[PDB]
Amino acid sequence: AGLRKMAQPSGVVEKCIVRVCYGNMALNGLWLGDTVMCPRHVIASSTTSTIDYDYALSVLRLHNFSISSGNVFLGVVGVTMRGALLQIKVNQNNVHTPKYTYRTVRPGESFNILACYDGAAAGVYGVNMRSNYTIRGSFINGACGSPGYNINNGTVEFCYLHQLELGSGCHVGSDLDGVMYGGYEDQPTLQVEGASSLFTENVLAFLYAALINGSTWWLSSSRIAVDRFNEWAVHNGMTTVVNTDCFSILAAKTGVDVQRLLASIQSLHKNFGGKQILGYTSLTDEFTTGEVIRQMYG
Amino acid sequence: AGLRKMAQPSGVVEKCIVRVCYGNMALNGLWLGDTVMCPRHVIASTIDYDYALSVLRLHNFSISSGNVFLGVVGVTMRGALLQIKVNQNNVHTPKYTYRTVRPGESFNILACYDGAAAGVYGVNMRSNYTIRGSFINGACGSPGYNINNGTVEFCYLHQLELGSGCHVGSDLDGVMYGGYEDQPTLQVEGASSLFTENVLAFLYAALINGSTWWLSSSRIAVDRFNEWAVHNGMTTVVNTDCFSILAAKTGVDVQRLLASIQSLHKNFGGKQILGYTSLTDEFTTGEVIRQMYG
Repeated sequence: AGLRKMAQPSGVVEKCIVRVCYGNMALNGLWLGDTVMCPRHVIASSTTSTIDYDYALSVLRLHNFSISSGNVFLGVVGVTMRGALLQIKVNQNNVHTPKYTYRTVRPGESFNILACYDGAAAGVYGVNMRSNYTIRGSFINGACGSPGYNINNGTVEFCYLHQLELGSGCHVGSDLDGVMYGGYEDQPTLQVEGASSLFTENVLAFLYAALINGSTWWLSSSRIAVDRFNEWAVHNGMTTVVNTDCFSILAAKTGVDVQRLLASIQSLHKNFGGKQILGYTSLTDEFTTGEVIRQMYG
Repeated sequence: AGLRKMAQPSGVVEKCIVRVCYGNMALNGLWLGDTVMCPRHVIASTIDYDYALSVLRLHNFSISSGNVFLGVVGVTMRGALLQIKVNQNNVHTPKYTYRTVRPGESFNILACYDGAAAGVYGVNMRSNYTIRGSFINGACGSPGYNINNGTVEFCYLHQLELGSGCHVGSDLDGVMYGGYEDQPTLQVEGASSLFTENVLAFLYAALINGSTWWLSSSRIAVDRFNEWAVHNGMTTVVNTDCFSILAAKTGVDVQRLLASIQSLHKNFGGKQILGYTSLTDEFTTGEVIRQMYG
């Protein structure tokens, strides 16, 4: 029993973290094979006006880099721009490089953050990509370059490298192709997070988890059609539900169909009335159907 | 900025997980040096564990690290654990200690199945000596740990789930948290209360992150609050010196936060704090200080 936002074990990723320093900048990089990827902000000088990164790279001195894995220092062979990242060729292969892929995540999907400082992992936690392409992380100074990942079949899927914090304190990364999530700029200038909506399919996953865990007080006897719900959703800060295939297993396990949960969501969106569901006092969209199924049934 | 319940990185513990099978039972063990620790439940069919051990055949154990099987040399009872001596040293054994956690303290759970880590998450020991974990069948023997300056402190091995679905483990000395029994007989969890010193730490994190809507202008003395706490599902406040730096940084004293807690209890759920339930008690003062300041 239980539902917790959990991370996949971080060991295989820990071995890939490096410290990347240039001048007065210090952040984290990801060392895979003979390449280190890090945010290009490390070569910026520095704030608070628009950075010409191409110029910064053109005047770079390779020897001014300090890149290390614990005590092992890496020689820099070459540097190339990769969107919002530097792709740094180093003189050594990371012998502990896991089997890996890159994949850009989409809003509503979950992944793991390995928060790193000074080139060493400090903490690991799960997140879910919001509809405005930000995550609610926890990062302080030095965290840039912390990776996000999923693990499938022992293959590590890297999907995020930490880039910046917005004025409201939420967090934006790029994918490993160097494409910033949400199109935010890796510039010191003013940027505000876009509007966000609760991912209804994730909220549904959470309520199914609640039912599996014996929380049923909030459950409606009423129903509402997906069509009717979707009309209400867009005036009420939640996403539309298009397909319900992802709920077949959970509906079968519980005997509760999506339509009853949608009615429940409507009454729980305003108010939990002083009660809790699995410890929550407000609807959460941080869990996906896949997470819930894996967590309840393996 | 931000506040998240995190786990310390699990890599150093992952290489210590083994699968331990006996008869029809399979669970997880912790392999350190030439010893494997696991819940004694694995040799059970009320249970007389001394009897079960007296008839046990060593060759009936199957202990594996990945596809490598370890030879069993001997077995000794250790409270609710077995200490199993094996014929090989774990060459990836970290520097480690054992320490029993106390209510209100945080640690990390590495949830394991079939002798392999599957998930990692932070927990906090509740006032009734249970944790709010997530574990399904096969999780027994999953370890709890903290990492303190290069040393792994092992503090928990998973033992059982109660009717309410909260979780009980033993320490690595084999002493069951809360005194619950490793028996199939039905047991119910003791009453639990929110850990107030942790709620205080959380509210300080909130202030540091610019959340102030809930902040009372009133004050209540610690001991008078404590009298109220014990009738309102909250623990007493005993330690206050730990809040000194947080009070200094925010300009808010504990007495003001205690009055805020009373008010939050009165419109419970009316608004989130940093996206959490307002009376969140899973973060300790140390956790908060580390996430705010490093």
